[PDB]
Amino acid sequence: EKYHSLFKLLETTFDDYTCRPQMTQVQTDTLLDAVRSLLEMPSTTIDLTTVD
Amino acid sequence: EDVDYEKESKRRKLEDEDFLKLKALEFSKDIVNEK
Amino acid sequence: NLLTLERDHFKYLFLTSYFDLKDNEHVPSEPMAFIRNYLNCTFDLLDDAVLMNYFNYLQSMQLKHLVGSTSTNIFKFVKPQFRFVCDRTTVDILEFDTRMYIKPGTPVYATNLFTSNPRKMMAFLYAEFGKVFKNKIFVNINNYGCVLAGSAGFLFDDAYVDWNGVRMCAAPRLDNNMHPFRLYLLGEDMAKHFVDNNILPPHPSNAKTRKINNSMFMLKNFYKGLPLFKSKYTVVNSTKIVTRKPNDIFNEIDKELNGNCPFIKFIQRDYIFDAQFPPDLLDLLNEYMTKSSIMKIITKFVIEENPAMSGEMSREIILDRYSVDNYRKLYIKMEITNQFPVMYDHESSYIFVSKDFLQLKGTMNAFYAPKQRILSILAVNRLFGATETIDFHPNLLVYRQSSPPVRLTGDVYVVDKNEKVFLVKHVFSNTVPAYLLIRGDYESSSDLKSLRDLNPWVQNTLLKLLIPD
Amino acid sequence: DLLNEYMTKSSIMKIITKFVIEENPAMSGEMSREIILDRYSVDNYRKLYIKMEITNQFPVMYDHESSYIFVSKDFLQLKGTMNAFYAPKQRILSILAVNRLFGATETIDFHPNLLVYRQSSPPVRLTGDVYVVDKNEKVFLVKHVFSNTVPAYLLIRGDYESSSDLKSLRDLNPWVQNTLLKLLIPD
Amino acid sequence: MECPFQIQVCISDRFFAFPHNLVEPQSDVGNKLIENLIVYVPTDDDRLYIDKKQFPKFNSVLVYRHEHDVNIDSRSPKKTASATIVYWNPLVPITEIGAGETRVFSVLLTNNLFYCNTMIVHHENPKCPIEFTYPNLRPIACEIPLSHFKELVESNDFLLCFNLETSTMVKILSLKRIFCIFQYRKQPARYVINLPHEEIDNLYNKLNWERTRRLMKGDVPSNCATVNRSSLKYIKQAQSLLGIPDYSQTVVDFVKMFQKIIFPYQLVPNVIIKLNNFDQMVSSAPNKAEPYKKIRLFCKNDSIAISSSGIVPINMPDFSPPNTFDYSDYANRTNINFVTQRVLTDGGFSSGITVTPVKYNYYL
Repeated sequence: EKYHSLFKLLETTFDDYTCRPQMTQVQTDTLLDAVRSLLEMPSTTIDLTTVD
Repeated sequence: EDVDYEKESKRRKLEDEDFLKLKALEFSKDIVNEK
Repeated sequence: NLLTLERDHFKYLFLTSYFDLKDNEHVPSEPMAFIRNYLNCTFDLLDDAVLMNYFNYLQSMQLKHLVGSTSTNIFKFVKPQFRFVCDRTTVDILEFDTRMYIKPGTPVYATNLFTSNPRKMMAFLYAEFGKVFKNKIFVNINNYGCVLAGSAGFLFDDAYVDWNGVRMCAAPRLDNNMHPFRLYLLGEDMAKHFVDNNILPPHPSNAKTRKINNSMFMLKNFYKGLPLFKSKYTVVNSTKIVTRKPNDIFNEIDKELNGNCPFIKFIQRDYIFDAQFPPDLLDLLNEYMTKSSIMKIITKFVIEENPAMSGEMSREIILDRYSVDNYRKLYIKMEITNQFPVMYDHESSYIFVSKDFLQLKGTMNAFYAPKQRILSILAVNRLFGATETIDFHPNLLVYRQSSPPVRLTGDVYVVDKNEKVFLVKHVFSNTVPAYLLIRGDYESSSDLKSLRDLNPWVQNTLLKLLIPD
Repeated sequence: DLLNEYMTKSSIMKIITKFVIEENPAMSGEMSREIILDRYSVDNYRKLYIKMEITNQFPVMYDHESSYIFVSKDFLQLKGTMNAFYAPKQRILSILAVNRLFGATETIDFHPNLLVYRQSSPPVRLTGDVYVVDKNEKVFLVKHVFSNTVPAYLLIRGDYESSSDLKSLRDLNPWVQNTLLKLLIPD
Repeated sequence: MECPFQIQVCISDRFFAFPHNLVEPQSDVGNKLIENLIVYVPTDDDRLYIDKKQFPKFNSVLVYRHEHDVNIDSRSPKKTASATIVYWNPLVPITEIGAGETRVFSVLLTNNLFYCNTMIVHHENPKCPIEFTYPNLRPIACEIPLSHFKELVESNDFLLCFNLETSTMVKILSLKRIFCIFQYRKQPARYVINLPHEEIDNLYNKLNWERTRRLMKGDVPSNCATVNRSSLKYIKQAQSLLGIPDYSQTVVDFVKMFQKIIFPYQLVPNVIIKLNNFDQMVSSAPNKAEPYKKIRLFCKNDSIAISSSGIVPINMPDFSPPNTFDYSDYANRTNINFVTQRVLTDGGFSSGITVTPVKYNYYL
């Protein structure tokens, strides 16, 4: 699931329009954390902007 | 009756406290060289 | 007819038997009489099957270290009754405290037998061991008994003895026993032989005159004998609480200590982890307490006075996990003569954590506060109520760049002349001694002080906190 | 089943030991439990733990009979040989002084090219008894003992100069002498 | 190794010197007393300390240096009955035995002797010498004490050597004898060694294995030892970070001083946990990384015990997998992050902040 969330987010791009999804603040944050984990980086300031 | 050994062990401790003394006799210069 | 009693009274049976009863009044009269008979140990008067049922009920209340059992003869002959394994014991630093060597992981049993006095009898056991083996060399015989490469051996020792905990550090003794020392056995072949031996020692202490019980020594089945005494508290009000959440317990604690009383007593009974228990058994147990058991005094980090918040003294208010997992908060009339688990003199109280003070990870008695960027160490008291910690890092120790004409008063202890680190005394609310760490340009009335000249309590803490690692 | 309860004093017997490298101090006190194995059946085996004993009797044996060492799985025994083996990691050939190998399942045929002639360095010095296998091929044998307890002789080929105290191969034991006599394969 | 029948081994620290009294003529079955006696010694110089005249009960006495044969190695040594035989502080396996039970006397339990008939007559030496180090002096010969024993009796500071060619086993034996003879002195002498010591620390590990081999049958003595280089440097750094009233204060004093606190605070000093950590093996074990080797510590009349993890019920393991668990709604990642951001904003800190929940084992 710590993949599926991201996977879904990116899959929405198959709609191809540049509309930006709402940040479901809580889940978005936990998701960012999961991203950090799955990237195994030393907490190198992974951020929303890089995700965007 | 005291079947245990600790009394004799203490005796050993005393004897060991004495034990170093004998070495002087054992090794000091000697009256004569028999050869 | 044989004397007999109902299953249910096993409650009393166990209670009295196992925890070194003193009082005998409050047990119901007829079961009490039966128990008295049993302590007189005239086995012939009581049904065996009763006993077997009781033992199976104990198997249900599955106490961990039970020795496996198959015969009533366990009551009528010397037998082991509990089971242990030699822990590491692997340290060299402190003295052996006469804790004689044992091979690591040696299996161990405790006997049913206690004696008032070693050295009078053990020749008998020596003869028995002589039966157990013929050829022998260089037995490590000692006052306490046979030792041989550890392996087969035995010794008298006190009841509650730990196995292979690394120290017997000094502590006062509370209890008294006619027969303080249970025998314990080492080497499985001895116990195996004793399965057949089916014997009781000769008892010349009573002229060998067939006496059930002996002036110098006494069997007891599974008697642990832990300290106990009856509750007598002048109850005022009570509440029962069921939860496992620790943060929940702390929320309750806060709620309570918004009350006016400066402090709260709190306890935990020791035996709670030992096995399953009947709730009725817990109900009976509630009316007694064990004087060894852990207890604490706790207060808030008192700041300032609400003038109305006063006069509560009459209420004495206490809490304990009467259940392994559940609690029985109590209000009682304030009283002197009531008695409590023993605590060493001068024992520090505890200070409940503040909701903005952060305990240093892997530490005690020290914390940090962000809003002023300050590190603080309690001089004496011990932190309580923390749920989360922050690890130390040197970056926290931001030294101040302030203008040179600094000045200070009170004791200065230099920490590092090079890093310009220092420690100074302070008292919070003119009542709590503490020390303040500081770094940077700072100055005093000279009067330098040496780290040597300080409490070990703070010193060990500092020793870790420096983290030369 | 009936036969098991008697035994024949002529029957084959051996003892075998590990190549005891090192000391685990905890590995102690086992003596009471003696351990035995035999093919009681023509084709099935009985493993036994017994109480340690003196008076029980076993098939007669000549005095001083050498027990065997279980194979070290990191070596190979040499084809058609007892008494010798090889190890690759150090490129070393080995021969037991007196002990006897056991547990090999496969052997390498010896070939001379195995014998690294280490050109080495002009200065070399060695000590103890040394036996010139060949002056010309710079081949020598040297006393050694593993683990203070495993007498053996080390073959070598190379500069490997030594103290003057050169010793004659004539003096050595017949067992090793015959072993070497084959292993030379002057054929 | 096989230990052949017909041998007895005596350990005794007194055997550092030859016990001329104790030996008696052996006789074969049929009372064939054998007044011929042969002895073996580690080195011919050792012969220089034996008097033939001590043995009027004997009539024929000879000695040689031991030599480890090759051609005649046996698990089952050569037999002889023409002479009684003795070995004395032997280092290496023996291949010959006389009539009747042969006896051998040594200070050092080698692995070779482990599974063998042995007697120790051990006793506690209360006193232990004090090791010392410095960047006034008196020498002591490393090879032999015997021509110097009185001086070691009559002084308490010494420095000791080796010749570069010394066999390791000889080094071990000499050191053992040295310490053993010191342990009878009344003033524990300062001593130092003129050696690079890197392997000597492993020699101390050998000494530890030897003491354990002793303990397999021994006095459970209050023996004194330590890991040096790592432990030493750590302790030095600690004292330097603290007040250094004496750069040469005994190491054990700090432990003794810290003892006062253990019971009243019912918790473990960090020093003792960094000990059994800097140790290679009796430790968290850098040899293996064995952090689970926590200490359990106990005191008189405790209903309880103390550990690196805190309070425990007596005679129990670390923790119960079932528990009043650290229920994760507390210490939830989300909440943790929340609090952490709050903290960070309060501090104005960029980086280096980390946090962790507390936990409990059984007692809470």
